[PDB]
Amino acid sequence: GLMQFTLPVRLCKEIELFHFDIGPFENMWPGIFVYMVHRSCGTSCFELEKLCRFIMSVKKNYRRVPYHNWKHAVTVAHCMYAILQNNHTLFTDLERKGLLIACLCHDLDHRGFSNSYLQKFDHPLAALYSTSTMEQHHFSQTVSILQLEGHNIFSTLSSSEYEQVLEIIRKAIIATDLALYFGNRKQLEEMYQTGSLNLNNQSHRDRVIGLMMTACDLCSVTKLWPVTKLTANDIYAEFWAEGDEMKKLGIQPIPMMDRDKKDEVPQGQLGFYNAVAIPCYTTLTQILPPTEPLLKACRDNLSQWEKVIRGEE
Ligand SMILES: Cn1cc(-c2ccncc2)c(C(=O)Nc2cc(-c3ccccn3)nn2C)n1
Ligand SMILES: [Mg+2]
Ligand SMILES: [Zn+2]
Repeated sequence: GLMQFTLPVRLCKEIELFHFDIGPFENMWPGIFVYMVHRSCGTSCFELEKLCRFIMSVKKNYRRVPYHNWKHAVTVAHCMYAILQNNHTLFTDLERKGLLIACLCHDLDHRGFSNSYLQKFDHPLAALYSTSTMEQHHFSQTVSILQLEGHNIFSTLSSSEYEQVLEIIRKAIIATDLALYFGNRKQLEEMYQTGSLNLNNQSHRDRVIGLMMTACDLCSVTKLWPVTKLTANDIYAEFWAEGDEMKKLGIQPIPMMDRDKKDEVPQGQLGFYNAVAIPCYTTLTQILPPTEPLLKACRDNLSQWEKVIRGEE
């Protein structure tokens, strides 16, 4: 019980910042996650033996794809850590537990293809789960891993606390389906502006946790420019593989996914920042003021893509 994880000095300080990059040393990522659980949640939240076994089974069930990989999982959990740590008193003990675990598991067994490609391919998962197809799959993989002998990190919760955390994780993982973000953010916007927003209303907390999940999921746009720009290569490597597979089904893909239209990337990033990322971090910052550094970093990155278009890089 007296066994802490400690990080080297630079990581001990930088892990607390929203723009932290977890680095290229994969074998330190589990340790980084346990560190974040210990500080976010407590040294008693989980049996270390079970938590380590859970982490390693999760890692094994992420695939070797350019972006939707184990690094993404840990990165998304770090952004949740930073939100939780800057909003100490707003979240219950169950929510802190559930949300880091949800972030770690939110893309389990991703193949690097969108919901839309699965439906056009007529993948068996598109028959089992008609909407949020990959996200319902990620939640299914999460429940499966939790039921492996030795992996039930929630075993010391009471029966009703166990049902609550699995429900926090289900809604948090479904919320990472970007198709659902637009409605959720619009509704949070109206509620914040007419002043009906009420963090004691469960259906409102669910909406706010959804937005936190979108914010954490998109957090590549909130890093320092060199991280954001090199992450974009990984994201587009999957988009363009998907476009290739569309062309194999005899469907011209959208330009976002066509490797023949790489020149259009900078203008496509502008649309994405303006339509998704800025609106996401603006509402998050209106609901949770200490998450403003995410909105500031995002706007810095929009300005860098505007400089790419003006030829200044
Ligand atoms: C889910 N997600 C994460 C990112 C993202 C985040 C960070 N870096 C790169 C991409 C994106 C995205 O780019 N989205 C995105 C890119 C383009 C586009 C259109 C034409 C030509 C090139 N790109 N359209 N959209 C909607 N979507
Ligand atoms: Mg996902
Ligand atoms: Zn994700």
